[PDB]
Amino acid sequence: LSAEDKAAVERSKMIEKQLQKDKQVYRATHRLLLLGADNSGKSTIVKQMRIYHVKTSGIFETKFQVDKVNFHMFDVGAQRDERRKWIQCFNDVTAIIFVVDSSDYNRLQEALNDFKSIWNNRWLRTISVILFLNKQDLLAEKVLAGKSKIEDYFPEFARYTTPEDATPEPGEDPRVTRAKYFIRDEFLRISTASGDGRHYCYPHFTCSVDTENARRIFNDCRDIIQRMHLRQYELL
Amino acid sequence: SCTIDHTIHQTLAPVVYVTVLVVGFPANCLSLYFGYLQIKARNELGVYLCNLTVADLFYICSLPFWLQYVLQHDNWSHGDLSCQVCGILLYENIYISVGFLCCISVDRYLAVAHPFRFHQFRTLKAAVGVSVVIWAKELLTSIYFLMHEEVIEDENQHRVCFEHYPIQAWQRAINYYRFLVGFLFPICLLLASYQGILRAVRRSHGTQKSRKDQIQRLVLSTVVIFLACFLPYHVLLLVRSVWEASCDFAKGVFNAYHFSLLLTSFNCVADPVLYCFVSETTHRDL
Amino acid sequence: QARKLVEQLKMEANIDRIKVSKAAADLMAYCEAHAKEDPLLTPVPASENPF
Amino acid sequence: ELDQLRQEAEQLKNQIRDARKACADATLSQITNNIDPVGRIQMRTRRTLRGHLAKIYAMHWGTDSRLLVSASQDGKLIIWDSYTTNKVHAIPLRSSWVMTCAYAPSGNYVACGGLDNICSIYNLKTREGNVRVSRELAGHTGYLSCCRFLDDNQIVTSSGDTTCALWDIETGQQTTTFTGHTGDVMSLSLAPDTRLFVSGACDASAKLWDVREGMCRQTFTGHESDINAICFFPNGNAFATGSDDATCRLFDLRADQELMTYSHDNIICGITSVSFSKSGRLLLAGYDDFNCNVWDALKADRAGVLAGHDNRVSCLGVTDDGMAVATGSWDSFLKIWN
Repeated sequence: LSAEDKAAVERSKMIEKQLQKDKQVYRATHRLLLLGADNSGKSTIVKQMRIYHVKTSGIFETKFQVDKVNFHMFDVGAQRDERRKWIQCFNDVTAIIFVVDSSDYNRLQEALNDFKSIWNNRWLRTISVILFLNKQDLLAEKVLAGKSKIEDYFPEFARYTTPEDATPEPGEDPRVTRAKYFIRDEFLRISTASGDGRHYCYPHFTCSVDTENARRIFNDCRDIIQRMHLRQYELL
Repeated sequence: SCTIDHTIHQTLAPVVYVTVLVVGFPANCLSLYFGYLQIKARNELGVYLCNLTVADLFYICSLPFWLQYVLQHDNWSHGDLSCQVCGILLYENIYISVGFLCCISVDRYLAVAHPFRFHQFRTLKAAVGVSVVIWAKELLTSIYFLMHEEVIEDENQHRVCFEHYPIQAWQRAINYYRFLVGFLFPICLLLASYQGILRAVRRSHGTQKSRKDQIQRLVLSTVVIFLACFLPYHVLLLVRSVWEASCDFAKGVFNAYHFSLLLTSFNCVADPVLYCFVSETTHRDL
Repeated sequence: QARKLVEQLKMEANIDRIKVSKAAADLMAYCEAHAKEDPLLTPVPASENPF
Repeated sequence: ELDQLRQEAEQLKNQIRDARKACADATLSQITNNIDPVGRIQMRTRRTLRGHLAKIYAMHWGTDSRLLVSASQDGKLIIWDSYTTNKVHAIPLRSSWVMTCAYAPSGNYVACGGLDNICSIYNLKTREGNVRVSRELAGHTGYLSCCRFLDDNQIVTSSGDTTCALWDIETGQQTTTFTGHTGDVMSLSLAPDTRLFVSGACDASAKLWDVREGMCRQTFTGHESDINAICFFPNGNAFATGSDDATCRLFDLRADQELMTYSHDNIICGITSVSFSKSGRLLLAGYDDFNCNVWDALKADRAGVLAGHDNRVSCLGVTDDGMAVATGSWDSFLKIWN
């Protein structure tokens, strides 16, 4: 063994030690992918959630920490309309956070189509989706009014009765309780049409200004990891 | 000086021994292959499954000598040794299996009830360390049981293998410590881990109604089959050790103790089925 | 707006093209000439392979 | 007039198609049926490289045929030494998502890029022992797909938006921009003489460019679905492409035609990489179904199969000497076949 060979082996051992150090850090941080629309409020979340916890750039990274657990969120910007190619780079991610506006009736069908496209993608057949019905304050304001009618855009509304399993907060009119579970019903009906039991969709109701979304993401990710561990450790 | 009769010992033993051998050799070999497949793809259970299967094979390989002992009328022909070896693999090799069962239970509990914490306790190196500790306990117990010369002759010249009827003074303490350590600690650990797993799975959201009733069936089946395999043996062991020594009493419960010992041999058939066959991963590679 | 596309098509339309038999002969001749230098096709002696 | 322009364009397209239809003479299978088959080729694993953390999306051999560079989702470039399987360097990345790599011909630089819209250049040989970032190139809009060095001072890149560019390294400004596609472009291959370069995009078209001038010359449209790989035949007068249609094809430049199609009714998955050999006798291609394949270009009959992976194959490469072939898959393993 020449001196050069010994030096090369020593360098390889040092690099291997550093890589082993980095592996533990890598397998302690969970990656989340954020999707939405321009009319949505994903900017509001990424602004007033990381505070409490270059011109042409594609990926924006947000780091937050809940109960000493690290989370990295990735927002996609400056890209084109096509998504069939860069969506496959996200296969080992923990969850996809879909933020949908619940007040604009004009752009609800497009949101449903986008959710259907993400749900039935070939490369995303094992990734769960956390759904955020954002800006519920405006839905209440518009519902308790006359210059609007949700029955106009969707003709199936005047056949819907509120589900028995509901938890209306005190001080909410019955009207705002009915025109609010219909949207979740549509999204979950799209979810349960296919997918078998490999992946699930978690619904939530969220306002623009609130500090609970980190807790909700933590709970959903914990459930996802629990299900993966049940599959892995030979229980189901 | 107490020829005990052993009509039963010569009637039901051969059928059980031959059935266990035939059913449990290929089953354990296939379980070993599955354990290889798991350990290749960076899974911590693979170490435990492989070690459990190896312990089961070690137990199984000892039956043919016992089978020839049973076939023959009270006689043990091979040598003046290997009775202090096959005796170990028949009487004290059933606890490596329970140790690895408890290891699997704790691994499952830390995987499904605290998924965000204890990442360093579920790696391959920790599994190798605990496996080596369990096998070192096996080796120390095995360097025990050899300071005592244990072969006696019968009134009708025969050779009994690893049993003394009027229980000896030195065996009572072994019986007591065996009962406590091997059947009050492992059972408490199993119950306290599986209750936690069931609570965690019933508090979940993404699992459909059907699968929680399934996991429940598997968990109760595992615990119940373990109990039915082991509990009567230990109960009869205490019954003999505490206040059942006088030779007349001894002649009385020979059936009970040997029936319990014969029943405790089904672990080698139960373990590969419950830990290597009823799993979607095992059905996806066959 | 569309003048660029038609200009590109016009530029690419007038080019010098040859027969397919000529291209096939060229590729076949090149492969035959450099057929004795590819280690993948013909396994090399074990004293020459460094992997 | 819009109608007049559309009619003129349609007529000119018909005219250019007529010349192609007329110049066709004979299938390659008729002239190639007088050459003995390659024989059954059976290649086996010789080395194995471990150490990556997650999937790998790139791989490029150097010019000395002994060093290697790889990329992974964890954000790490590792420089290997294939003979002794040691590790020579370990470069951490600013952006985690990387989907391309390159190795400078001289042996001084390594380039990487991805969803971050930046093509980074690294300096391996410094006065100090560490490796540091030389210059970051910016100016695209979409996502990079491939980068290849011409000399130590120029570089050619691909982008998500329909555009390809040529850069200068000392001065970070662009020097020429290439336009004309209608979809995402995803592969590059510089010519051996470093004067022409061809690329393929997601609109079932492949184009050739002149680097000095800046204008397209020919357009080929054999594919129906989107193209995923491209590489030059060693001559410099042909190039082969693979697509998500499960069919590979081989074009030539002077004839301006489409010669052969490697179609099989058993395979349904798509192609994910294509690379030739030293003699131009074996075509290698990765597939989505956990296996790689070997084809004989002149006769179009499958000859070999290379299956040792547990996930999807993503990269492929052949050394300049001709004495090794490397693959990479999403199981974080490199396999140096031979």
